[PDB]
Amino acid sequence: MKTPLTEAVSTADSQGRFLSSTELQIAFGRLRQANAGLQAAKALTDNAQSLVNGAAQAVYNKFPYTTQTQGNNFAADQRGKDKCARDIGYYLRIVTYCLVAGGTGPLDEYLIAGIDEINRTFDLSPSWYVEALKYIKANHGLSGDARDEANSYLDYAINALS
Amino acid sequence: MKTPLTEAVSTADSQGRFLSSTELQIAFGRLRQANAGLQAAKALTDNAQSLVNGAAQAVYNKFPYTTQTQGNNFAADQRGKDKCARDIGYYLRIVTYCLVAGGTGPLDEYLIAGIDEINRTFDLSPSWYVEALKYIKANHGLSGDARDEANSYLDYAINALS
Amino acid sequence: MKTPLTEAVSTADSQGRFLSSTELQIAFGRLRQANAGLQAAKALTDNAQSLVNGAAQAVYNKFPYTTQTQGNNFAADQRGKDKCARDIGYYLRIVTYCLVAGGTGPLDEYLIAGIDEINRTFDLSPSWYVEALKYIKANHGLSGDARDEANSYLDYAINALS
Amino acid sequence: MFDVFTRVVSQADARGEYLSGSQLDALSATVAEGNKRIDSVNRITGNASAIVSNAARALFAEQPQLIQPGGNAYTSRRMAACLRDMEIILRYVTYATFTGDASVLEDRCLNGLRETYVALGVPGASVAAGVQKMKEAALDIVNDPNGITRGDCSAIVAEIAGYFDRAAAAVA
Amino acid sequence: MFDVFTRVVSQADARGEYLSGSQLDALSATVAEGNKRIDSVNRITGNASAIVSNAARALFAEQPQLIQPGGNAYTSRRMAACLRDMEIILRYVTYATFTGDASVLEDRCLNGLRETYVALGVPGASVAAGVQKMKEAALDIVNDPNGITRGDCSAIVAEIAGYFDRAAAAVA
Amino acid sequence: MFDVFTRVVSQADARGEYLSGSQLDALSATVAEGNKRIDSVNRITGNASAIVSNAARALFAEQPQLIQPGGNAYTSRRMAACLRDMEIILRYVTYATFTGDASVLEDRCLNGLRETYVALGVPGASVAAGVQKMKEAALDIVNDPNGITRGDCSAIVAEIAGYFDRAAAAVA
Ligand SMILES: *[C@H](C)[C@H]1/C(=C/c2[nH]c(/C=C3N=C(/C=C4\NC(=O)C(CC)=C4C)C(C)=C\3CCC(=O)O)c(CCC(=O)O)c2C)NC(=O)[C@@H]1C
Ligand SMILES: *[C@H](C)[C@H]1/C(=C/c2[nH]c(/C=C3N=C(/C=C4\NC(=O)C(CC)=C4C)C(C)=C\3CCC(=O)O)c(CCC(=O)O)c2C)NC(=O)[C@@H]1C
Ligand SMILES: *[C@H](C)[C@H]1/C(=C/c2[nH]c(/C=C3N=C(/C=C4\NC(=O)C(CC)=C4C)C(C)=C\3CCC(=O)O)c(CCC(=O)O)c2C)NC(=O)[C@@H]1C
Ligand SMILES: *[C@H](C)[C@H]1/C(=C/c2[nH]c(/C=C3N=C(/C=C4\NC(=O)C(CC)=C4C)C(C)=C\3CCC(=O)O)c(CCC(=O)O)c2C)NC(=O)[C@@H]1C
Ligand SMILES: *[C@H](C)[C@H]1/C(=C/c2[nH]c(/C=C3N=C(/C=C4\NC(=O)C(CC)=C4C)C(C)=C\3CCC(=O)O)c(CCC(=O)O)c2C)NC(=O)[C@@H]1C
Ligand SMILES: *[C@H](C)[C@H]1/C(=C/c2[nH]c(/C=C3N=C(/C=C4\NC(=O)C(CC)=C4C)C(C)=C\3CCC(=O)O)c(CCC(=O)O)c2C)NC(=O)[C@@H]1C
Ligand SMILES: *[C@H](C)[C@H]1/C(=C/c2[nH]c(/C=C3N=C(/C=C4\NC(=O)C(CC)=C4C)C(C)=C\3CCC(=O)O)c(CCC(=O)O)c2C)NC(=O)[C@@H]1C
Ligand SMILES: *[C@H](C)[C@H]1/C(=C/c2[nH]c(/C=C3N=C(/C=C4\NC(=O)C(CC)=C4C)C(C)=C\3CCC(=O)O)c(CCC(=O)O)c2C)NC(=O)[C@@H]1C
Ligand SMILES: *[C@H](C)[C@H]1/C(=C/c2[nH]c(/C=C3N=C(/C=C4\NC(=O)C(CC)=C4C)C(C)=C\3CCC(=O)O)c(CCC(=O)O)c2C)NC(=O)[C@@H]1C
Repeated sequence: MKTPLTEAVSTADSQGRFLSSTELQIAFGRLRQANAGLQAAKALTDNAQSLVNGAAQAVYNKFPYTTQTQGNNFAADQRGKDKCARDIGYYLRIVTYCLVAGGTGPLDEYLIAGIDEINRTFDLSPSWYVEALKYIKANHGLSGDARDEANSYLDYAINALS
Repeated sequence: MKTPLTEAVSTADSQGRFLSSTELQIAFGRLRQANAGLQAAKALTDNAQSLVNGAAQAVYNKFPYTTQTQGNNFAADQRGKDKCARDIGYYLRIVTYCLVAGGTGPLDEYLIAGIDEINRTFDLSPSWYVEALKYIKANHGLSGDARDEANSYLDYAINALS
Repeated sequence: MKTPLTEAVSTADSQGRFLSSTELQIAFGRLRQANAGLQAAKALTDNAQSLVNGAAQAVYNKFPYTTQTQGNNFAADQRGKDKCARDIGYYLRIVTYCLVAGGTGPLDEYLIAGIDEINRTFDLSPSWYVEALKYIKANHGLSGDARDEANSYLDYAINALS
Repeated sequence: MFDVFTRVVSQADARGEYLSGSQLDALSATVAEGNKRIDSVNRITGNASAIVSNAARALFAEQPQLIQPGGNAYTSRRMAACLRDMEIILRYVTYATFTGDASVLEDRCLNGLRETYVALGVPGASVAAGVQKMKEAALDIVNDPNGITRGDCSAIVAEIAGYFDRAAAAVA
Repeated sequence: MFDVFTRVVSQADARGEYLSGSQLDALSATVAEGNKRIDSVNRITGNASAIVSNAARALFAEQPQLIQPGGNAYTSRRMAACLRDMEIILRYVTYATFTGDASVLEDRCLNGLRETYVALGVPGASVAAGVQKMKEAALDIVNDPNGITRGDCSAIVAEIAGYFDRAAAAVA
Repeated sequence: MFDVFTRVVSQADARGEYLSGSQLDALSATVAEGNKRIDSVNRITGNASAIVSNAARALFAEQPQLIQPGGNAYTSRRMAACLRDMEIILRYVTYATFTGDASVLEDRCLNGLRETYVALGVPGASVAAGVQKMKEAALDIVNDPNGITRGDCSAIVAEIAGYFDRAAAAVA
């Protein structure tokens, strides 16, 4: 998983050299933003259920057919609604991991890599998830740096889905 | 051994893809010519002895010295004549394999690859064999497709020797 | 270790071929110079002590501080003087190996490769050794080919240090 | 690789013999079944995606421990990798059906696959179950009576089942 | 590789759980120690050469059989190679200190090092002694009270000692 | 690789000693035999083809099972490969004779050859017999009294026989 720290090490290693001042400065920048990230992670965590359920309904509201047509890739039944909820729960949880890691690493390795093949194979629409993400961004109630941190990763995921 | 079927698979595999209509059509073409090939193989097989002996004499007739000078690479003695007969027998047998495989595969892997080194090391003349092959082409008594099939492989071998 | 003989073999091998007349001639040249080299090696060997001690003092004489300042890389004490003597002894011994091998091989593999890292790590000055080598060149008392042989390797080492 | 024809040739050559009349007749009969063989390759190929996804669904339904957090197939990259393996195996099964010989499937796919999975920590027995699922899905499509000239495809269907079973055993 | 943060993340993910309040507080406390960590990396990095040479000196003083004719470290190329190994290990120890996780040191340096030395005939137990020598030299420089704001660096110093000790054990 | 001179050097260095008077005299005597050594390399090199073919003939005459259908050396590509091995080994034997040391033959040719043949299914004991055949052919050519200044070539002939015997044992 890429984090500002592992990228600096990878760079120095790929060059067979010890870390430089620039790399040490990179660490300082990471450290200065860390707490805002940990605080945002805590906030989102304490509201996981509310945010997940609230986002699930949001998707069904903009895509009602997903609850009306029959199909494994739709949430017309209870089972599909659990699948959907679970999926939304994964997005949220992994976003808090990014906030903790100070980088997109968790999203890239746990959910983004291969997401196109997953959606194409099980016939899931990336627009459903894009919708759930937008909901989160408008209901986490964060503010200041904690807000800017959370949204930076929420937007990253969105762009990855469109 | 290359056959129309293995080449189609090799092509698709080298491209990491499933076989295409063109490749399926290739199989159809191979199947349509198969029987003429199997029938030609049967004919040549039932006349192996006659064709082999007849070709051996043909070579000695055009290259009498091979039966008059002394030498391991010549058939001046009984032993050399067996070697020679055996060699001619290999050419014929392997040509029936090509007719069965619908391709030059058997000739390329069993006799052609390395034939120059063999002839250069044991001092054998490729013209001797070219002669034996021509004999076969004019004495197998085939006709129609079975004839065109047999001769396509007999000419292939000839060109490989010149 | 490179010698005129191993280089000829390496060349032929890198080309997948048997040795050529030129390579055989190379061997003749090597053989013609061999004895002068063995004789020079014997002479230097019988005077190792005199040459080593004489060179050590020479270095101290041109670089007196090496015996006056304190430091692991200096010979201000007994220990450092043994280190220094030992080092000079290595240069001499390995030069006789070159004379025996008819090439720079021994010097390249035993002392030259990595000498810059060694001197930089233990803070040794290549000029100290260059001095000891010059001393040897002016006190071995050789002459003729034996002299030209010895000096060719002594100069080689010098250039490697500057 | 060998195809149905060269397999016979190699066995004959290694003995220094011409193909016997009965062997030539056997190959001739294989040529007669040609259309059924090519239809099988066309049908599995044209339905590859559906075969892999439907088999994947069934597999994860019976073995939910593979997709829950910590499971070998949990996370997008591993799920995609697992899906990719399914497709790879299916692809090579079509090559074997096309040539009429298992060599291509063995040499270029199954050889060393068990050892590779053991090192990665992939549950081979679960892969085998996935392969079995693909067989069921693929063979129903192959033997579907609709839109195709009527006939007995038992032998070719059995042969294809054999390639799938060989794949499952190679990792189970 | 993992860094101190992603190590926790991976353990949480493999369980399908969010980081607990106490884990977030633990990471927060690590961030508070940040300056001490970066100072350690800067000080070892800036004194690398001196650390390797002084450790090399001590090593050869206690084990003279390594540098006499026939010794693994005899001749310029082997001595230089030995010096290079010392630096490599030190370099990777700084990477681990920088990230706060041993993974980079394990994966890219120590993994298979014992087997590599055994094949080359390098006395691993002597390498371990060299690593121990570098630890002593490096930690005195890290914990030098001069020219740096006063504080307790015990925990970071202990952690660094741990990376050195892991390196020594990997080849001893 | 080592040559006759550097072999002695390496043994002396690994001891930290100069070559003794008797060792220098031994090398000097080797230099005196120089012409005989170079003649041997020239004669085997100039007759390589004849040596390989005549040895190949003899080998197949005594072991006809190698060339009949199914035999390891049956078919053009395998026969050519077998002939090529013979030449490779001969080539490396000339390198060893040229340098006066077996190292080049061992390191670049024989090392791991037995294991390689076992994996391919090449009958090593038959290769060894082929090597022995090449020795006989090569040494008759080397020690032919015609067209060369008279002398005793016993020692060099023995040394060359030693390289051939080492080659045969490496795969038998
Ligand atoms: C919700 C917004 C909508 C919805 C969802 C739905 N999803 C699935 C199935 C899968 N979802 C995933 C996604 C992930 N797996 C991961 O490991 C990760 C990273 C941690 C992600 C993002 C996967 C792999 C599957 C398939 C495997 C499985 O079943 O678990 C389904 C079921 C599809 C099926 O055919 O069985 C559904 C219904 N459906 C909706 O209608 C909502 C709008
Ligand atoms: C016949 C037309 C003339 C003739 C032939 C002759 N051939 C040989 C020896 C060899 N021939 C081969 C050829 C093959 N071996 C194979 O495996 C295949 C593919 C299946 C082929 C085509 C080989 C390998 C040899 C040498 C090994 C052996 O003896 O089997 C000889 C003997 C040469 C010798 O020196 O012993 C002869 C005489 N000679 C003639 O005069 C005819 C005109
Ligand atoms: C003498 C001219 C001056 C001098 C020398 C001095 N040298 C060292 C230490 C080392 N020298 C070497 C050199 C070699 N080692 C080899 O294996 C070879 C090839 C055979 C060579 C040329 C090495 C490796 C060392 C360091 C390891 C060791 O101690 O053996 C020292 C000691 C340095 C120290 O810090 O301990 C000294 C003093 N010093 C002088 O003042 C002379 C002018
Ligand atoms: C799916 C049903 C199951 C599953 C699969 C899974 N596989 C991998 C990784 C690899 N699979 C292969 C296999 C092949 N590669 C090939 O080129 C070929 C053709 C010759 C085959 C058969 C390889 C090489 C890998 C590793 C390299 C790579 O990832 O590309 C993984 C990933 C494991 C990981 O941690 O990275 C997974 C998850 N997993 C399951 O749970 C199912 C039972
Ligand atoms: C077995 C899986 C089922 C089955 C097969 C079956 N197929 C045929 C005949 C034909 N199949 C083809 C195939 C193709 N034509 C194409 O254009 C392409 C794309 C390149 C393919 C793959 C063809 C041309 C024929 C012959 C003409 C026709 O359509 O009838 C038969 C009949 C016999 C025979 O071999 O010719 C049979 C029995 N039939 C079944 O009931 C199984 C479910
Ligand atoms: C020094 C304290 C001791 C010593 C060392 C010595 N090492 C080698 C050779 C090698 N060391 C390595 C190790 C690594 N290479 C890497 O890239 C990494 C990072 C992943 C490590 C840890 C390797 C690969 C080699 C061999 C290849 C090479 O030389 O570069 C030698 C040389 C041995 C030889 O004969 O050539 C030596 C002498 N020797 C000692 O006596 C000390 C105890
Ligand atoms: C532990 C080894 C010793 C120790 C450390 C210590 N350091 C600080 C504070 C700071 N360290 C830095 C580091 C850098 N500044 C730079 O410009 C660079 C180069 C890129 C580095 C590495 C900084 C900026 C600070 C804060 C400002 C300052 O200099 O005071 C502290 C104090 C606390 C705190 O974390 O801030 C401590 C305790 N102190 C010791 O006594 C050990 C011997
Ligand atoms: C001949 C007397 C016997 C014989 C030989 C035979 N050898 C091979 C194949 C190989 N031989 C080698 C050996 C080397 N390759 C090298 O580069 C070197 C120098 C370091 C050596 C010693 C190798 C690598 C191969 C395989 C790769 C290749 O074919 O090039 C074969 C072919 C086996 C096959 O099935 O392909 C044969 C037949 N066979 C005999 O029966 C004789 C006793
Ligand atoms: C041992 C195999 C037999 C033998 C050898 C022998 N050779 C010589 C002498 C010479 N050999 C050469 C060699 C070459 N001259 C060349 O131009 C080339 C091509 C590059 C080669 C290989 C030379 C120049 C000589 C010396 C001059 C001469 O021809 O006499 C001797 C004599 C001694 C001595 O070493 O000089 C001997 C004994 N003699 C035998 O009877 C063995 C059968």
